[PDB]
Amino acid sequence: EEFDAIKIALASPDMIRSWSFGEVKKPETINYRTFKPERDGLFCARIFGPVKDYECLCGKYKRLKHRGVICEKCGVEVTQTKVRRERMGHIELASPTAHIWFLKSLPSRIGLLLDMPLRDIERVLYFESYVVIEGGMTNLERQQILTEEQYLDALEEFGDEFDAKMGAEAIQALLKSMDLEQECEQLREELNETNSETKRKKLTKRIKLLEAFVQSGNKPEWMILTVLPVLPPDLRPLVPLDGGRFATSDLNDLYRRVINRNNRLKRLLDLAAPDIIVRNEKRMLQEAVDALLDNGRRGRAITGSNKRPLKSLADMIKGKQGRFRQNLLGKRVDYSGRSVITVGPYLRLHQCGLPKKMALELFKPFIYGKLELRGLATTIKAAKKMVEREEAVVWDILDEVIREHPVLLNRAPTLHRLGIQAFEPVLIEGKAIQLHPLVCAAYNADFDGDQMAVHVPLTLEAQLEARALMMSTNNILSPANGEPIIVPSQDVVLGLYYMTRDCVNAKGEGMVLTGPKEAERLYRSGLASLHARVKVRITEYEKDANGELVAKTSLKDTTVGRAILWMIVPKGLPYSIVNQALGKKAISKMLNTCYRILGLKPTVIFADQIMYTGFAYAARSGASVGIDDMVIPEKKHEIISEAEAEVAEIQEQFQSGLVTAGERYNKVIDIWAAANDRVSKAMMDNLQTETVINRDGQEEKQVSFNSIYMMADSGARGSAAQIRQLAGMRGLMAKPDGSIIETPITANFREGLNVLQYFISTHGARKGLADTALKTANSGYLTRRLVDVAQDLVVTEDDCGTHEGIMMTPVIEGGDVKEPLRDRVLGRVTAEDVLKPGTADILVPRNTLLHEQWCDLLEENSVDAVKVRSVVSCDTDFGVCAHCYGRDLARGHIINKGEAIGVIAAQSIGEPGTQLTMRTFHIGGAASRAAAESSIQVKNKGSIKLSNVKSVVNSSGKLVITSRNTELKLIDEFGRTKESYKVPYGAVLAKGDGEQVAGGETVANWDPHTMPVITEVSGFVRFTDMIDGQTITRQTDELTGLSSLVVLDSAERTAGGKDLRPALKIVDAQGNDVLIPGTDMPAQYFLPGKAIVQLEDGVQISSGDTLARIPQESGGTKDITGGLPRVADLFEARRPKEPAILAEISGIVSFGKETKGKRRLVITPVDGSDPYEEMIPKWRQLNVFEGERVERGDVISDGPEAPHDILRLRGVHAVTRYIVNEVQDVYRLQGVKINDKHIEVIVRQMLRKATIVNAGSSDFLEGEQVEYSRVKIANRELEANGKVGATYSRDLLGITKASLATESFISAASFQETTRVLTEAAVAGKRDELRGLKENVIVGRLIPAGTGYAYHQDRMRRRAAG
Amino acid sequence: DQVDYMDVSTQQVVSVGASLIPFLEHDDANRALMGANMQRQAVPTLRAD
RNA sequence: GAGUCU
Ligand SMILES: [Mg+2]
Ligand SMILES: [Mg+2]
Ligand SMILES: [Zn+2]
Ligand SMILES: [Zn+2]
Repeated sequence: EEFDAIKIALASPDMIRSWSFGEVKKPETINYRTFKPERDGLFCARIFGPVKDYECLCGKYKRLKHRGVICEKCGVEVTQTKVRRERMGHIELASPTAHIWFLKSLPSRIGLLLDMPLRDIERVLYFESYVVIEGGMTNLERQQILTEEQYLDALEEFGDEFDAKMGAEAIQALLKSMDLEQECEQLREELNETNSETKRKKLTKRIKLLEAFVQSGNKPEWMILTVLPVLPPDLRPLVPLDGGRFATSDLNDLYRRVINRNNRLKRLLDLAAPDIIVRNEKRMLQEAVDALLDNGRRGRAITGSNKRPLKSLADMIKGKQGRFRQNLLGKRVDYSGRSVITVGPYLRLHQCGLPKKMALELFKPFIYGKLELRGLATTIKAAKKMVEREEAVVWDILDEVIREHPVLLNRAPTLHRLGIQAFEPVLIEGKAIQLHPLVCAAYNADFDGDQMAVHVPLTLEAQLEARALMMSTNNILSPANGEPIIVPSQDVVLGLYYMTRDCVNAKGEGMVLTGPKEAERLYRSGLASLHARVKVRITEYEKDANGELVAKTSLKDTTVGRAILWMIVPKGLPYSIVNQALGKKAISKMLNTCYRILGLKPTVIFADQIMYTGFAYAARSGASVGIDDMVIPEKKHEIISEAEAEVAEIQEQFQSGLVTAGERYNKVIDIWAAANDRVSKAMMDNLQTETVINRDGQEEKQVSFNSIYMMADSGARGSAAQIRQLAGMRGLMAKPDGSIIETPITANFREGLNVLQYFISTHGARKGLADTALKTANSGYLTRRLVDVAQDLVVTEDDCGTHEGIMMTPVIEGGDVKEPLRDRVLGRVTAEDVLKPGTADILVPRNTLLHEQWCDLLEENSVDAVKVRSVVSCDTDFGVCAHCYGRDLARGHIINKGEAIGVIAAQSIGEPGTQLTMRTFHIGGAASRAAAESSIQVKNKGSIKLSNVKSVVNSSGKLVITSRNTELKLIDEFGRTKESYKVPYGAVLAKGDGEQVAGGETVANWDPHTMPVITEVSGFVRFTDMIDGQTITRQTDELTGLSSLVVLDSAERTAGGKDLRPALKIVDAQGNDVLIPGTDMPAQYFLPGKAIVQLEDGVQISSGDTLARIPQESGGTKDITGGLPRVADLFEARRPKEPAILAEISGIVSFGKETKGKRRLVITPVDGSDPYEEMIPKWRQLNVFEGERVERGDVISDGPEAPHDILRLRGVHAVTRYIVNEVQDVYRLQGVKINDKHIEVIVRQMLRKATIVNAGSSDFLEGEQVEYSRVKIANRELEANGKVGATYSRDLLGITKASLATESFISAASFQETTRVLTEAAVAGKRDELRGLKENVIVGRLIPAGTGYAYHQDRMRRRAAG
Repeated sequence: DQVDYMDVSTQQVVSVGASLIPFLEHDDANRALMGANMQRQAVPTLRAD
């Protein structure tokens, strides 16, 4: 059975007959009365085998007495019925028929190889026109179609001088006559003279095919089928329904059409009937064969009885319900069940409640095995009845098997690996599965009726894999982010919160206790509240420089309840950890601290004890939810009446015609959105510090113990957002569009919504629940694309010996630092020797892990940026080295050799997309954008440091910025960046570049709902290509008459002014242009679409004045749904509609000639004297002002970067950082934590292929894209031994294309495009040697990674040795 | 004087399922939807209470 | 085709 690889080729007519064991010459199935295989029918016993095991039809030869005996009477071999799914058959077609997959599957294959259009071939097939096969005198050209009339011409004049024929016969003779060797040479030699792009593309693809056609051992003949193979009967079964009715496959129905028409064709050829009749029959034969192979492809698919079309062969291969995706990359499984899950808060974290009767049916074979060992049952049938009667002895043995025998629990959807976890089963009384509360976060499992799948790991390997890898206690940190997924929620947080928090005096304040146990004594004795401030003696162990723990005793001022919680705390943590009032965010840090200090065991026990005490003290608290607990501010009706009057003011100004519709829309939303903030801040201020209590002193105040407040403050469930809808104001609801409804709901759920408020609320309700049903599948399809590309990638090597890495500056974005350097750089090999500021002693070695210890030292010395070894920079050919990846984020230690990183990376990216599409959608009612970024206020004192900024001073005396991507830094005393902002175009700076500012100063100011166009020169305004009606429109008022001009774009524009660009030209007093200082550009600002202009023609202006105001309408609340397409586009490496232009070679610029507005750049570098020319559109205002030392990859046009242009000009590390930053920004907006290394994994797979420029010393030569890994393995032998060095360029690929580019065709046909993959592999004669995981999952082998890693490499040495 | 018509009943925008939810006015639309949907799934008991 | 968990 065992084997090396699988190969695909075209089936020769000869080859088809080898598989066949007889010809099916009749369309009969079975006799209606004596139900048996018919004489040479589709279910023939003489051809495919006997229906019973070792029994002929007539019944002369029965059982193994007659082993290999073929009955002489009926003609049936006495063999297993197994032979009926294995033996195939054939049909000798009287006339050739084209194979649809080598005809319709574009590229046409038969047509691409003949260089003859598909249309032209089909005309020949359906007998519309003759094609010349070999015109004797070259009067008649080869592959020239002749109409029925034009055939009659040549027939009388020439006759035998030409051989033009019609039907599949003609295309087959046409494929027979063509010589691959002679035509291939000619195509090579005649490409020399022309050399264009699409000729050289198509002529080179024709050469590649012709050469691969020769080397594959395929003939072009075989594109047309003379013989048609038959599927074995058991694979297309005619079996009886329980009742007398029968059922059959749709293949039997398609085979019958083919055999009928083939047998009738033979009869009409026997009858020497006119050709008109014969042609109809040959068309019908082509139709039935084409329907059999791929039904719905050539024409409308042939329907059966049901009105639906008959399922063809191709259909059982292709796509989702095809063998690959449903019965091969995934399976139904023995020793499995499921049920409704329910809590087990008593359980330990390594345990789960498994019902009696479930576990009994699950572990049946192990019970029969124990029952024979103890001597209770003689045979299995006896043991079966003992278990079926559920005898008392059986429960005791079941109990024995299950101890120390783990079980796997799974939930849908399986988004990430933690969707399956192993537990020790606990037999329980009921029928419901009991799940441990702490693993509930990994499963996303609530108990409101979830169901979970049960699997038994049978084999010992599987028992050990379950316990060592997939056990719940081993899987604590998330592999996506190095943080614990096992974190208390709900009751547990509320309980520890209630315990730790203090209260004024209370019972027994300022007492003095011997220890944590006397604190539990006073609380249970009923003499102190858990909230009494008390001095207590507590002894904390803190860990020394060596492994030993140092003990320290001290009086601590904490509450009684805090002393009691210390009892749970293991020795090793300071007491400072339980001294604060604990919420969910703090409790997660406790187990993360404990994991890094103590280990795995302590955490698992600590996590449990936290769960136990958290639930129990939550229960003591008796925390509740009443209508009075939803406090409304007394001043709500005040805020609304003020805010109502403000909105009435803009609508009254709109009726006058002062403010426009779009302006009022953005302006009204800002008033209501700040009013919701005002009511909510009033609510939380009159809710949080509302408890005003009398102490034994006089009177003070503390945080309120309002039940709902505690629940949102602790973070147990709900948040301030939800409390708005409950007590404050419901807010702006979202349109189903995404755009925000102009009337928000003033009321809250305590007060109740009225008829209309509800009706408005339902718009947003339905649209959220709609995304939970629909948009989840765009997100889940990303998971799938990501997995198929990264699949094969595994840790192969320990250390690659590469020196390279990506430089990681800290993500300081938008005032507050969003992601420290520490977080981004943690658990990563230091690429280069990265020391302290004073370069006079190395601080960190080159090949060394970054432990939290070393990361803390980075903050001490203030390491700013650190070059870090990345997955992308690995020089491993085979997979990735352990060093380049670094620490397994799930394990907190160096990654093992053999672990599958590709899949882990895909899953981490895919999961939060997919699950967040269901989250704030069921939970979402409202909209909550606040995009009103009017002004940057700097918070620390600093010097203002602008970068990528070119401003110009205005009449007012204000530094106005005339650059799009201006950044604003905040430089401290020593000279390092603390805060960072985006200052936009046309913004007014308070202080210019280098000037000192104080803290809390408006350093920049601008208008958000408008993108002004600001001038760089002073003078008068000229109207150019601003013809009224063609390009712009006009509207006026009364008495005086103020008119505004509105620029139309290509949508609202006529065909008259399409090639007219509208622009506001600057001129002086005389009327001439005004040159922009220090440049030959006459001043001309191009106004885009929807641009409103209030200054009309002939108006005096200074520099810094706003010419036109482009509207900025974007009132969509950006959820996962609006940002995920961006992620998909990035991973798929799409150029945008307007790529920004970048300099290709470093050197001195000179601007050149022009094409009616369109610019040229004949740039001549200093070293490279040969020029590089490139065309530029008219409307692109350029950043560079020519004649300047420009380097590789300098922004010439402002605008979005193609990732292709980044990799092409600024290398791998540049494009990696573009993808990681752009993708990660989208998940950071949603608060999703994905390590950079996971994106880096997929980017590595995107940077798989590479195009070979210079000729090699193999058969790369030129134009052939090959994988990176392959060309380097050649270059290793070339650098040492010599011969022609192969120059290269690394190319970028999208996910969907990189997955299909893999040499494993079984990986490709299992992803998508099954019909195309199989045909291109069949014609090249490709051999898949089963490299990756997909391939071995398919064949049902051991994964060549993980535990099997060891095994697969051991087979690979058997192959090397001899 | 500009008023031409008026809603007949307080209940008219809602369905039969939703009319049976008490205090529907104080429920989010999203949960109200499931409640009326599950009210339909409610098996009748031995004693009609 | 009517549902259940996401
Ligand atoms: Mg939940
Ligand atoms: Mg649920
Ligand atoms: Zn027989
Ligand atoms: Zn490496």
